[PDB]
Amino acid sequence: GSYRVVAYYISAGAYGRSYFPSDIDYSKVTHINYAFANIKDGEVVVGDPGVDDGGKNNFTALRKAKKAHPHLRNLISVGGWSWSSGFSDAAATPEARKRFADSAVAFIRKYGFDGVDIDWEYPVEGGAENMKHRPEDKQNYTLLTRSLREALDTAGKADGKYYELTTAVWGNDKFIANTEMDKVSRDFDFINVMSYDFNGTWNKFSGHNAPFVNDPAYDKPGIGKTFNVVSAVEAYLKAGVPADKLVVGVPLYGYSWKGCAAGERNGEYQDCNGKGRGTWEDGNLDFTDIEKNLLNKKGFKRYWNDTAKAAYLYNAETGEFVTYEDPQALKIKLDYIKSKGLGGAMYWEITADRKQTLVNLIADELLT
Ligand SMILES: CC(=O)N[C@@H]1[C@@H](O)[C@H](O[C@@H]2O[C@H](CO)[C@@H](O)[C@H](O)[C@H]2NC(C)=O)[C@@H](CO)O[C@H]1O
Repeated sequence: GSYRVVAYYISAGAYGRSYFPSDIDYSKVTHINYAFANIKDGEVVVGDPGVDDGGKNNFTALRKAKKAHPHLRNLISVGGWSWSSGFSDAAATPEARKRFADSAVAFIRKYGFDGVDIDWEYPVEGGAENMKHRPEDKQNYTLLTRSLREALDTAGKADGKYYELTTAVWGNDKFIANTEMDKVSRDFDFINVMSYDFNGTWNKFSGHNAPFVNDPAYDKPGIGKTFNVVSAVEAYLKAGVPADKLVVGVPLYGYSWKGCAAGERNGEYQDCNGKGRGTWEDGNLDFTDIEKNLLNKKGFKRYWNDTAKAAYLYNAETGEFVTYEDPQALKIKLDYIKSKGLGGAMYWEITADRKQTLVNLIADELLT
């Protein structure tokens, strides 16, 4: 078919989550992205030797999957929220870009990957407390991308195979202001738009993680009118990302607050009293957890916003508000992918949906 299904798998799966690459149903995807490799002294390096290339040996399991599933393509994701601090230096000079690019080729040859996903959060501005930036990141993102495309073509020619280069990009359109998406689009095989994390516990007020369209009822301070999927997709199309390369990100987790005022809206867009219940940490629920414990269950009632096209849960007793991806919202996004001729769907992350409620809907709409 025409459509990709790009599943992020987190290395931390192989700990408490007890979800290993062998637990993946590879028939439901086109691509696994392995989150993450780190950057040390300008080089792509193993993120966690305890489960990646040793110990639980996630990499051995992923190569075993490629042999059982010839369609499958596995990419190593470099960076992420926590490990993006090394990108600015790596992209800054031709020598750093070569050093970086050559280390990336070395990595995928050693560990049997089919290419590289650049998850740089984010060029010029934005990112974790430890993140590093310079103004030259705007041009340097283009130049590092070109170095990688060049290193990967050369290595592909040597090796008798094709290596993919992809990237994860911010749902915030500041990312477009701070890059040359028209230029890098010619070198990336496809672009995973992170069309989620629009609202979260960083706000003391509740909101939707991934609302489909702008809801003008939502007017809390500094929340942009473009903090929604359709706005993000149209922004990247206008910035010069070709429709066929634009992959729409979907979250398989939810965010929660506690002590949200009910107001007129059953806790939606209301002042709250910090993080709500979570699975592996406060304020972040696996879809598995929501589905089993919360979805019209234990005092949590499901509501639908027919403007934003998003569902939420509210517990009037505790004032706990959950934003999560309902099947009603995800069907609208899968229809929208087809109507716009987009590159398919991406999701963070595959361990978060053990019954495959969202995984199966995505697979059935885009692959069959
Ligand atoms: C619309 C916007 O600017 N949202 C910001 C969020 O993106 C950001 O959350 C981070 O989003 C990344 C995806 O872009 C995730 O990889 C990352 O894990 C996530 N960080 C956290 C702490 O969950 C938040 C966080 O400060 O800020 C918003 O403004």
